[PDB]
Amino acid sequence: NFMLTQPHSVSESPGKTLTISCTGSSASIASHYVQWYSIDSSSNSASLTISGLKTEDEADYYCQSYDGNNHWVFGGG
Amino acid sequence: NFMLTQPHSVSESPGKTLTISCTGSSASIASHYVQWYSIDSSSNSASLTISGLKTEDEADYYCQSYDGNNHWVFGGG
Amino acid sequence: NFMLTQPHSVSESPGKTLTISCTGSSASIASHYVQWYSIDSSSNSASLTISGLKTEDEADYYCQSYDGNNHWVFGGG
Amino acid sequence: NFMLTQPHSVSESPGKTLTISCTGSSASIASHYVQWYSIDSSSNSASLTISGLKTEDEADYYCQSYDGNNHWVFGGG
Amino acid sequence: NFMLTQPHSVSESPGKTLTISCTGSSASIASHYVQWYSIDSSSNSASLTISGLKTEDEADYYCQSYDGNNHWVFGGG
Repeated sequence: NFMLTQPHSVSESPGKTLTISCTGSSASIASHYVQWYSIDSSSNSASLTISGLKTEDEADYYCQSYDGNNHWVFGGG
Repeated sequence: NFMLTQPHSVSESPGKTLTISCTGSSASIASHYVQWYSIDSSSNSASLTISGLKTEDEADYYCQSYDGNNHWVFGGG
Repeated sequence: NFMLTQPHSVSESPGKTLTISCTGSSASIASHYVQWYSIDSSSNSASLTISGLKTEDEADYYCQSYDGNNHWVFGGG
Repeated sequence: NFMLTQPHSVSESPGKTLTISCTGSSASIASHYVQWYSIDSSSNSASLTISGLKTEDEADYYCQSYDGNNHWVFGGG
Repeated sequence: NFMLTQPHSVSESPGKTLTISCTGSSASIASHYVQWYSIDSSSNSASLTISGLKTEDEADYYCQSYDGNNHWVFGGG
């Protein structure tokens, strides 16, 4: 779901840069998650058959960020 | 869902730059999530058959950001 | 859903720049989420058949941002 | 749904610049979400058949932004 | 789900740079998670058959980040 590219970056940052939390779900079939460094690049999926699928899902994500100065702070349930 | 590209960036930022939280869901079939660094680039999916699908989903996402100075603060349920 | 490109950026910002939260949902079939750095670029999907689909979804997203100075603040349910 | 491009930007901003929250939903079939850095660019979808689809969805999005100075503030349900 | 590339980076950052927590789920079948350093690159999946699938999942993710100076702070359940 999340796609991020920075092919030419000059960056100056006094701070905690990449704070990454609570990503998600991937239910995949013959998927191609592809990354690399007459020309032919080829990622190929053929002719499949799927008959019957049933899924039931309950997803609960919790990310809490409490900063500065905190006192008797309650988070969550 | 989320697509972000910065191919030529000169950036100065005194702060916590990329704070990334609570991304989502990917239910995919023969999907191509593609990234790379006579020419032919090729990502190919063929001729499939799917008969019957049933899905039931409950998704609850929670991201809370409490900053500065906080006192007896309650979050969530 | 969210598409953001900055191919040539000169940016100065004293602040927390990219605060990204609560993205969404992707239910896809043979999808092409494509990013790269006689010419032919080619992303191809062929001739498929889908018979019967049934989906029931309940999505609840919660993002709360409480800043400055806060006291006995209640958020959520 | 959300498309944002800034190909040549000179920007000065003392503030938290991109605060992005509560994006949405993508239910797609053979979709092409395309981004890159005799010429031929080609993204192609062929001749498919879909017989019967039924979907029932309930989406509830909640984004709350409480700033400055707050006291006994209640948000949500 | 999470894809991040930085092919040419010059970065200066006095801070804890990559703080990565609470990633997710991958339920995959014949999937290709591909990374490398007349030309032909080829990742290939053939013509399979799947009859009947049933899955029921409950996922609860918890990431909490409490910083600065904290006193009697309660997190979680």
